[PDB]
Amino acid sequence: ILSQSIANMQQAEATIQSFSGLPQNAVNIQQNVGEVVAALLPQVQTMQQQVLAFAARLELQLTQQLQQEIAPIQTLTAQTLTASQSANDRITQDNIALQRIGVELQATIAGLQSNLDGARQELDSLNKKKLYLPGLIALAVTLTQTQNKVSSLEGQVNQIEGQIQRQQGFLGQTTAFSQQFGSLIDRVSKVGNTISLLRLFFTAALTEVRTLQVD
Amino acid sequence: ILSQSIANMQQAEATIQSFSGLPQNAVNIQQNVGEVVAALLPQVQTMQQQVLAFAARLELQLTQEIAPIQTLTAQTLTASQSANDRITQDNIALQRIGVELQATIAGLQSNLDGARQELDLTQTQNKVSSLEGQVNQIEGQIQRQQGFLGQTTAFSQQFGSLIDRVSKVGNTISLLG
Amino acid sequence: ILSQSIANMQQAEATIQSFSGLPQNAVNIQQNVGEVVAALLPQVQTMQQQVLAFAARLELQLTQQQQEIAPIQTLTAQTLTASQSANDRITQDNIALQRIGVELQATIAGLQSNLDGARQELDSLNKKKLYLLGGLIALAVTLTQTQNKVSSLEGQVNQIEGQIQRQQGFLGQTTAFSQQFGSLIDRVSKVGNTISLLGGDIAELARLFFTAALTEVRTLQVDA
Amino acid sequence: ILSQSIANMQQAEATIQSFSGLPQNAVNIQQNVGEVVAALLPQVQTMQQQVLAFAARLVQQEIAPIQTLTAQTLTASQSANDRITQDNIALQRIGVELQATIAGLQSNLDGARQELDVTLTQTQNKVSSLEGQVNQIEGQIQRQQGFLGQTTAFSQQFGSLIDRVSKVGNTISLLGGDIANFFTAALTEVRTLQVDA
Repeated sequence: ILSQSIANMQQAEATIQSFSGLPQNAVNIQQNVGEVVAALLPQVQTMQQQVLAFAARLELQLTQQLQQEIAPIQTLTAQTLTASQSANDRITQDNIALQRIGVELQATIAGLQSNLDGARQELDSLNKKKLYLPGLIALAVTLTQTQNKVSSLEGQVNQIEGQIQRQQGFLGQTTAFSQQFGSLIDRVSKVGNTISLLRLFFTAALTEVRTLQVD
Repeated sequence: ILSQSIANMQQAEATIQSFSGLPQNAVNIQQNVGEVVAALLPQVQTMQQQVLAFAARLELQLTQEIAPIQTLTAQTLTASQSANDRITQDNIALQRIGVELQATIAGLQSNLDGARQELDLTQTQNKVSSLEGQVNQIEGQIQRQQGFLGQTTAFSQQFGSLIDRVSKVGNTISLLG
Repeated sequence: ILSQSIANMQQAEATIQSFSGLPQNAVNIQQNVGEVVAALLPQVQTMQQQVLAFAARLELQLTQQQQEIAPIQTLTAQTLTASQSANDRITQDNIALQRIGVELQATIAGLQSNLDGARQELDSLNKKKLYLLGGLIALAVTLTQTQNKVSSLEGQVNQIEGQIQRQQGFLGQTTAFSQQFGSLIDRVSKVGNTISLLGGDIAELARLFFTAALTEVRTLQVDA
Repeated sequence: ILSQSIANMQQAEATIQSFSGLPQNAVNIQQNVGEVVAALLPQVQTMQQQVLAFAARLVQQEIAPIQTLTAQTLTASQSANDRITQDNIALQRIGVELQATIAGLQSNLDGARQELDVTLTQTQNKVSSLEGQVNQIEGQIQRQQGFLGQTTAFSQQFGSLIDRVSKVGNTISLLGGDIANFFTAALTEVRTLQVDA
């Protein structure tokens, strides 16, 4: 789960670097992601090996019998937690802000799709006249005038369709990335809890080492 | 298409009129949608009878009527255009309310993540339980509002088909005049 | 969450019943959602009362210091297995609809190809029309035959766009309904479990096991 | 629209080439889009320029090349697109079956995960695996939702380009009908051909 979390985030990374010409909150997420996968994720890989190592010793010392060591791996599980949470908290707010922009694009391509349908209707009409048809001369300039009018609004809209398309894609990525990171923070947190909750003395502790070892 | 439109617009009204408790903009649509389904659509069904008869009493005399029909076509087209433009604005108002709810589950979900990680002692237990309960409240409202938005969006789009089709009948009536 | 999921499950029902002319799979869900709201949710509410009441009685007895765990733990198990069953049937019917969903995608891609083939045909005929402006009367009959086929496929596309939209909409609902129901099962199970470990505990070392029993009585109450 | 269709198809394709370790239907699309960007789009640029130069101004000699080009550009573009649209449907089928395999896993995980809520470690391992297994199917399903997100967007932009190209290819035909035979019609058709590109 740690590892799959890590692996998945690693694979979304390149896909999130692939987008160009997105808003600043999207560039923020791009930068954040890059820092996490480069710096933060190997940190989590390091704590996990130190946790599996600290636990491998103490398991045997517990079985046999039937602290000083904890400290530096408590410290590390707590930074990793903190750091993870705050990077991820920075993604959550950037995601929310793209959501708001998402919507405002929608309302703008209202105007552009409502006005385009006036011109596409006007041109449909001219285009029936042309096809059924002195008459043809009286229609010719108006036709082209209206053709120009639709292509133009059709260009403007297709512009914003591209923006909307891109930002929806992007957001799919960073939401997914957030899903996974969260899974990573739950499990780090979980290992945080147990590095604290460390015959019936050693028996209890041994379950806490085993859970550590499975987590 | 015109028959297909009207009929699909009938089903989507019945679904839209099943939601209760929704915000300001969501009732605005609920009322608009029954207006269309109850009165405006009959006027589209009507004009079809009359357009198709007009279109039948020329077919004979190829093998005065123009104005009283193009007037009812062009009024139907315009009444529909404004009603659909109205629903459209309310939709983006609901999207905003939507995103705002995403912002609130966000704020709650953190305070929960905090107290819930601290769970894993009746003090913690109640604090989380309230925060759990609360975020299941904001999700319930989110799912329903997406549900509702899905149905008005599907209403609107189907309206626009009927708009295409009505406009097109008018354009032919126009050319024959 | 017990009570809040139930609300969300209740509000959503009416909406789920409102859909007409949907595939058999949707029709099963509809019927199931009907029975869940009618029969189970009231039985969940009864369980919740009986547990809250049991918990109040044993709470005082503990901060002062089996027969009436039997009835109230079978009820809990019964409520779980019934709920899980209903719910599993909603999972299996949704995936079926997800499959129907993609085949509909395949249909409309088919109706599209054919729709483009027609459009061309008309436009091939309207080439032969530019020639005949050199039996342009003959072509008017074969110009509506095709005008009428292009119209027909557009009508079919349109029919299958509505079907797609309408079904996706319903998946929207029954997925939300299911997400909620899972939250219920989670809570019922938690409740049942705590009512087992209670039994277990309740079955000087006394003052300890009693103060644990209290722990699980207290949580019982927070959880129901 | 032509340029805006191209530009969007380019941006879409960089993201599409970023996906890695995806099923075959995935890797097919990857290949098929990289082609479309490097092959079909240059020609679409070319033919836009050539129709525009031609549409400001014997002329049966001037249409002949520019008709077949358009008509060739169109037929390749429809083949590319139609093969994206099947890999599309096929990927969605892989997607749905992926939801199905969790629908079976997650059931027996719910079992063990309630059983958790000697003893503790038989429990814990199973839930570890079941949990990992399910969490893996999740990952694939997001990457695929992601991919399909993009090929679908690519495929819609493509559709919009193909349709214009089809519009400009039916005008050139119209125009050559008018010329060979009227000057007025031909004029209204070349003015339609200047608007489209």
